[PDB]
Amino acid sequence: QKTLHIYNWSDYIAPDTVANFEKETGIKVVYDVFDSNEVLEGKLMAGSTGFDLVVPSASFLERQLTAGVFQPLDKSKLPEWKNLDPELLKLVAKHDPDNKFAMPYMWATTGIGYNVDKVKAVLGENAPVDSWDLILKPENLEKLKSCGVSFLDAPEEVFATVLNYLGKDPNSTKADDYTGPATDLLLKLRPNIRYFHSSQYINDLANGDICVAIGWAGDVWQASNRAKEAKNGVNVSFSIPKEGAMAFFDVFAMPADAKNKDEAYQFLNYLLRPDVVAHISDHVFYANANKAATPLVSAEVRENPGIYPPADVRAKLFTLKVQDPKIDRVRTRAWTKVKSGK
Ligand SMILES: COCCOC[C@H](C)N
Ligand SMILES: [Cl-]
Repeated sequence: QKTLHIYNWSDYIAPDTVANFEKETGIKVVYDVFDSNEVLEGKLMAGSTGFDLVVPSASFLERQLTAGVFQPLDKSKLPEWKNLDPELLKLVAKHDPDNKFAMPYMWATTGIGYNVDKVKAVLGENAPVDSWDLILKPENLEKLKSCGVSFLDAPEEVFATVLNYLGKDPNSTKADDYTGPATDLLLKLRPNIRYFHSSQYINDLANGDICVAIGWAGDVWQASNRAKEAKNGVNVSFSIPKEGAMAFFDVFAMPADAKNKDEAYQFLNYLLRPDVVAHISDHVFYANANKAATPLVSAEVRENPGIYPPADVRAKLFTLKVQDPKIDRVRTRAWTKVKSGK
């Protein structure tokens, strides 16, 4: 009687997905969650994770492959692979050549989640919720402090967002861009930021405890739905700002030392079933990478342009690149200064 150990992002599966898989297959699943690519990457680089499946963002998987931490997926054990969208596979192949190691799961953008009524109360009806100006102009963030501001604890995404806002290459390789203008701006914003955290902002948005967050799209749409279901009067929305935003692709991968590989393939093939992954998207408010599943996704999710954005929005999205030791050094040092004080 076998087990399967899965490590996924929090708030990233439907409530019954695992139970349904267990009932079908007789496999027992141990399911654990993270909210940080850095936490997962540290575990993968430090030794064995004790997991059979993990879910990095593809930009992080790109560098993890060169450490040999994953094993290549045997496509013969993944007959439902045919359901994946060829255009999304090509994009993920920029990180995972020939799609050898990674199964695309969900994708979205890093944008602005906000309480509609509170932001308009503070910055007026014409609050610039369509722009990173809302939170990256110090004068706006000084006012939004009154109702609470969170940033993601995600250094690579935050710096790339700030760099793009400043008109630099989002993946600048100029150290001075990080130590100079990006740091200078973030240090002006810091006094007005309540916390840096990549998951507490969901319930804090939903409950009205913060009014603006840098957030991942589906997380914010979940906060909006939780508030609606609580009938608490809180109106949360999400914006892909006009200056552009980072897109990401989260992907399942199999550690090279996975104990229960056959069971891991069974779960991957299960997630590739159109009705399974559409049901997930319906609950987590993220676009999946399964073309066959799209018609089965609820209209509420499929028709939301902050989840399944149209081509003209997609054209303004950017993706992360791998950096060298120097940039990693200067960026991480700068991030520690920005978060200083807790
Ligand atoms: C169906 O294509 C999805 C595209 O994702 C966004 C990229 C950055 N253009
Ligand atoms: Cl529907």
